[PDB]
Amino acid sequence: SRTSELAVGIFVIIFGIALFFLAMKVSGLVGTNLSDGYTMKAQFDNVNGLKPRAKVTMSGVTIGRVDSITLDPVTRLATVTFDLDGKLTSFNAEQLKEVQKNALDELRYSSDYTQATPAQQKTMEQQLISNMNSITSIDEDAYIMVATNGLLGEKYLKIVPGGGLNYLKRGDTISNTQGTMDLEDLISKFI
Amino acid sequence: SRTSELAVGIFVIIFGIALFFLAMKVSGLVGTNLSDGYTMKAQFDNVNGLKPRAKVTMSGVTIGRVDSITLDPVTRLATVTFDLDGKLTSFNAEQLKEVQKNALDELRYSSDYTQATPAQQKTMEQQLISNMNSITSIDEDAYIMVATNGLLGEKYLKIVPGGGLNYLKRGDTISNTQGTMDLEDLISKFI
Amino acid sequence: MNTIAWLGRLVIERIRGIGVAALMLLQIIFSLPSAGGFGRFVYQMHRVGVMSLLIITVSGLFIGLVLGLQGYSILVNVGSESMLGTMVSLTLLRELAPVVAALLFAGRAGSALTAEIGSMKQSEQLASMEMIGVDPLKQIVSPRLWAGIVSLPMLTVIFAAIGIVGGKLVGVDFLGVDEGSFWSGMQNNVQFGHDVVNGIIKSIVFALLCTWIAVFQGYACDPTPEGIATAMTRTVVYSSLCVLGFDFVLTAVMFG
Amino acid sequence: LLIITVSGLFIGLVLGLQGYSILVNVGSESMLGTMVSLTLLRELAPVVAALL
Repeated sequence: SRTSELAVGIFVIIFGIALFFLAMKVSGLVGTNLSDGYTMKAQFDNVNGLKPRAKVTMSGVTIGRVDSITLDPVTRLATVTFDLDGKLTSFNAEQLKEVQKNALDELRYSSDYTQATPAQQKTMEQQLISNMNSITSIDEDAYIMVATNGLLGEKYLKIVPGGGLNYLKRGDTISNTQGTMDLEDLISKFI
Repeated sequence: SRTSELAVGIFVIIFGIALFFLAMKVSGLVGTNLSDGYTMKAQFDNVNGLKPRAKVTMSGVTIGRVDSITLDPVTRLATVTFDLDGKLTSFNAEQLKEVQKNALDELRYSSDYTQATPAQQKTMEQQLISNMNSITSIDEDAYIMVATNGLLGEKYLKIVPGGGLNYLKRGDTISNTQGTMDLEDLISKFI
Repeated sequence: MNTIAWLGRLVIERIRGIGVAALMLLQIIFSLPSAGGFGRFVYQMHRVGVMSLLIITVSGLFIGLVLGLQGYSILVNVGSESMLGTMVSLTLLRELAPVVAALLFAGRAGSALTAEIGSMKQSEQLASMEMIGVDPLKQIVSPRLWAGIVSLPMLTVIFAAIGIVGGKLVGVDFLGVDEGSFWSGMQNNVQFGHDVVNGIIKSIVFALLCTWIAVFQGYACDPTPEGIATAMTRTVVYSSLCVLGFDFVLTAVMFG
Repeated sequence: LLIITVSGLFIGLVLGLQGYSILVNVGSESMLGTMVSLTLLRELAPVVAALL
């Protein structure tokens, strides 16, 4: 029986570790509790006060977290590396129906009509090989930047959705960036 | 004997006081009650920390909450649903003539009726059927915005009124907006 | 290598000791109650609950006088003490009143149950009760366990209500802050279902551990007049470690 | 020595987790290291370590 007691005791503590590593994940405090995440990165010139686990916002809505900040010695440009949730920035199988009649509607416009070929089957062929696979909501004339969240809150990456032509692939690097504006420069201009 | 039946009955009384004191003298339960509310909605270009169950003001008075702030990823703009009230914000049983006697006053004015399509009873009968139900105090030229009180407090929504000849009916999208400003906005606009 | 051998023998007996106390809990709560079981639960609510009412109400006042006096000395430098009524009622409702009122319940009414069931074991009242046929778990132990799970969440509310009222006394009426901005700072920042209900669920998990330990130590004693008193310090130590241990786990879930 | 060192850790994990949840709304958490070491040094460590 004593063995029984023992067992029914090793099963409590093992269950007591199964709870501590459940409540540490759902707290956000360890691991990544955001679904199907895909990773993009950018190149700044100056990113002050930006640790990992920062906010990435599209219009003020938290979509992602930052993971690593490295610095290239030769070119002197910093490097951010963030992960974005994909449940609400991607066009999934339903949401293709909203973009296929919109992203290919800019392709068959009056600008592209008498420009390449008025016999071309490429203008519809470019979209569905890019609409179905590796799509984002982010346009190819958007720039990203660092903002402040209350002139007192910690820094957070901010996307500025500007215009729209085309998307990125899952894993692409945003070209256009905008650096911060630190404290000791604002007091130069203000005076 | 009867003491142990009584000195527990006192213990439930002193618990009964100190539970009622917490709910309706400390916690906000008695102050939050949507008096026969409904729901309208809007679309924003920046919601930088508009936390749910915030407050909505018309002139500096609480007439609404916040329920959901999600993206609209076909335009990448926000989407907020706020539940106002049906006694502070609409015209009640006696008050229904006060908006038909104002529709006849400034809207059905003869110098105003002789500025549009020619009729005698087209708009004159519409103001008796459209204006009777599904109508709030908000004139439709009143654009909602995000604001904050002080320089440390949370974000709250402000409806600035003015003008207006038709009223927003029910579940309608408030026309214009403006986003919230912080350090990434202001010093890039102070120049 | 005897000290390492004695140390490994110590924590193996303490592991087995958990497994006996787990099987003792499944025998109490998985049983429909015997006839007369409510008449003893009302009496055991008198011993555990009502006798503990004096220490909690007095000590709850003394923390409120400290929280109002320390929160004013910090919030006067930043000059914003319309948040005094918030941080007093936010320190108590989610953090101190679940925790401190379980550190005083383990002492006063926690260890008293281990003396009560413990002295019944050395003087053979438990062994005599069984030969009549009455099962001592259902008769003696089970009205004491259910009077512990009920009487502590009724006592953290009296701890939290007296602590805020005491903090209102030294903040508003002695140091001189505004009374209206004291109360109106509370209803903005302190919700009910996120703060007052989550301060009650935190004390039900605490009331289970300070009672299931304090009953098991007095049931599995060794019958000896100086073996009882060594199991009354085993139940104050083990309760204060499981209160502070399940504090961090419940705080990370509720406020993470 | 064993009860105090273990239970002293569990309060520190709570004070760091509660002080961050409040000081992130006002956005000033360079005072996190102050309020943790000010709650312990003058108030909690004299009191809780006498209750244990």
